[PDB]
Amino acid sequence: KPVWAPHPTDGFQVGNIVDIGPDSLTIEPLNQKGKTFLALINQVFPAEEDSKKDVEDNCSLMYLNEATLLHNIKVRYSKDRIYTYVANILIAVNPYFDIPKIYSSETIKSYQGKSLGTMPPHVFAIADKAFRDMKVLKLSQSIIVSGESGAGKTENTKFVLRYLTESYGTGDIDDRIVEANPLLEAFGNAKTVRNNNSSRFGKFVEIHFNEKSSVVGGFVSHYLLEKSRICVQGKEERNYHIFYRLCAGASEDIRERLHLSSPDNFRYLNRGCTRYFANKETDKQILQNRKSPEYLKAGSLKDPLLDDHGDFIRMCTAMKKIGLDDEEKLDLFRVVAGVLHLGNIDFEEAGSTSGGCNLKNKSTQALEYCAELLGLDQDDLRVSLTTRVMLVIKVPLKVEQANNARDALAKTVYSHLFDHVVNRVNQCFPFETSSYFIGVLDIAGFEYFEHNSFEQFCINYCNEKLQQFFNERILKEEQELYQKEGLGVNEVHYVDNQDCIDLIEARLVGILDILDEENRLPQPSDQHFTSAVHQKHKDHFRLSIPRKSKLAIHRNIRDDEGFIIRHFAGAVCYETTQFVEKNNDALHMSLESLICESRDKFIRELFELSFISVGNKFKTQLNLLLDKLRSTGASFIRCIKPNLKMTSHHFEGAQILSQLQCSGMVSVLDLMQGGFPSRASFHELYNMYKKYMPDKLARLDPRLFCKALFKALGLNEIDYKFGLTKVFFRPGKFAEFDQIMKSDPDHLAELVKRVNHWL
Ligand SMILES: Nc1ncnc2c1ncn2[C@@H]1O[C@H](COP(=O)(O)OP(=O)(O)O)[C@@H](O)[C@H]1O
Ligand code: VO4
Ligand SMILES: [Mg+2]
Repeated sequence: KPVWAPHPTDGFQVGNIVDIGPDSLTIEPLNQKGKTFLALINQVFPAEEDSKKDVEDNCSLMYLNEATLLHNIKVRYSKDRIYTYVANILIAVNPYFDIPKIYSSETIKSYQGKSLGTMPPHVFAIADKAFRDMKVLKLSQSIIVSGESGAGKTENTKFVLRYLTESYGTGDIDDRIVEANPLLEAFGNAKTVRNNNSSRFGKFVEIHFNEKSSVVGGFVSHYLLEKSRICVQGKEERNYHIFYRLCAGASEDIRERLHLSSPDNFRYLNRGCTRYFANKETDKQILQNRKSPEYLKAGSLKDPLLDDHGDFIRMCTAMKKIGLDDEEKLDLFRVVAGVLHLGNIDFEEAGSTSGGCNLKNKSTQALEYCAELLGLDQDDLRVSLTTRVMLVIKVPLKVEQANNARDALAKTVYSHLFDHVVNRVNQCFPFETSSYFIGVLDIAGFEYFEHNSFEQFCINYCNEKLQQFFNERILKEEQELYQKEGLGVNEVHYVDNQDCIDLIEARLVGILDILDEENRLPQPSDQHFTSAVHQKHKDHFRLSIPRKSKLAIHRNIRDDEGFIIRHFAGAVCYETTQFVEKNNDALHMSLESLICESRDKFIRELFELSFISVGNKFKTQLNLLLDKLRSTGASFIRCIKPNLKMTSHHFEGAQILSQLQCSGMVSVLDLMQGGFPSRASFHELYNMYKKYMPDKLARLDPRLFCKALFKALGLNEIDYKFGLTKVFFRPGKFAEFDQIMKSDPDHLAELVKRVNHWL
């Protein structure tokens, strides 16, 4: 009988064991009567007998191992079924094209009120299950969407919000919650090499409900907008979409008023890719004077979803749908164009004269446009960017320092604009009180590149905490409940990642605190910071020096120029240059005073050793989020990126297997095969049917009424198990378990009626 054996790029391959030896197996790959190869015994797995079949729940497999899990998800993917369960946890493999109709209004309605198992695996079923648990358990809910960059977290987050608003919404508040997202994507999403539409901030979106489970409003929390991208990008990346939507789609009147032109004309865009997303037809809708030479030569960027011209139109519709007037819209655009012009203010050395620098003569217009759009005096701005009062005098800044002042001001203005946008979105659906919420979490996903800096460190830190919460809720607490209730479920061990979080966040000697301490030294040094990190974490399993990397490009990074963190999702080598200055969130007073005293009302509203730790601010925000998550029932969607090329129909087995392992899903499948995802207490069950019980039943102890109710309901006893205080149901029995929990008086009387008859 055929088995699964290792394969370097497919993960596993199918063959037959043809001989066995001391500590190995000899495998003959299917249809290769010649060749054999050797495999360790613990690396060969039994395979499903039918290789073309799939099951909707991986718990239903004959053999439950990492190789069968991989293959089952693959067979489904090959048939455009991107969703599969492991009990009540959803696995979602990015298709990288739009599969027709699977998100239609019709499909939405078909999922309404259905139990897990009675419809195909779908994100819609996860959302419905959260709404039902909310209602029945009287308990706010959270849906955690996880995965690496480009796995599909954001698309799925939008499917959940759409499902919930369409299904349980009022029937104009809905739409508003949905249209908020494309609006925030404009300001906080950008092309990176992993994702054409990468989220460069984390979000938690809360749909709030009253006592009768009707939507009363929403609330969007936002976490750590990436700042450095505002000013510079790698050549295959872009700044936030809004810059290119505006350049591509603005009317000529708007382009004139804001002095826009093709993206190559702005420093804050032109180190990056200056090409638009467009297809053959949308290209023709963009005026020639918006196109860069790079665009004219190389043509447009292709994407199934993004279209800068078409996305500008949609973003303006979305603004009008949530209630921004044309004045608010133009204000947003003006500040955006002001940031652009700000970045064109360039500096040349003037050491022999002032000892500092002057503006380059060519930057004259930029200074003018910037000052006009930001309502500042040209001279005030000139002076704030080229000089600074210090300790007493007023000293001329060097060229490098003026650049930093220019960029720090640009980062803060744009950051405050983004903050204003998110707040404006919460204003479009406020509420004074609510009973529960369903929150959906969508973070920036695990990412690494040839060069990794502070941005990737913060982002991967946030993925680390999330994975830990999954471990806590699913692998730890679940096993603690089985034990506490005496179920004798075989313990499953796993590698935990709390040590990685400690390395980062522990008091005084965590990376975040060591970095903070560096910012407060007289001579802050990235090198000094990094040495201290290595020194205080000797032999720590999650830390290494860069030269131990598996990649050659890292071989020449000195010990004090970076470190490797061994994240749950994999080793990442960070280069520490700029960590110190990137960790400071504080804007110097001169620049703050400059922008707070703008002539423009709107800009004033943006703003209502100086050092504010970005790292510890972020930590504090995430711990509060986690406290909120712990106070809820949690559902999990694990997104999987099938390949490194953004193509459809290219399942990379080894890449996918690696993510199934790192996400803990192989461990979960192991625990679940003999676990009990559904349960409720004997007493609460009894107490709920009590008032409908004739005396013959009421007299039974709670436990024995349950046995009667289950036996009357045709329920087989392989399918459940009585613990100390709770009864537990196995995977595949969600429908049967939901019928038992149904609290509808007609339903309760009907089941009691069935028990009476059964006696
Ligand atoms: N279910 C899906 N259907 C169609 N396209 C998808 C789906 N999920 C992801 N994609 C594509 O993959 C890209 C990346 O998805 P996204 O949700 O932005 O990833 P993440 O947020 O996890 O980094 C999307 O912009 C879209 O093109
Ligand atoms: O590419 V992502 O939206 O995980 O940041
Ligand atoms: Mg996203």
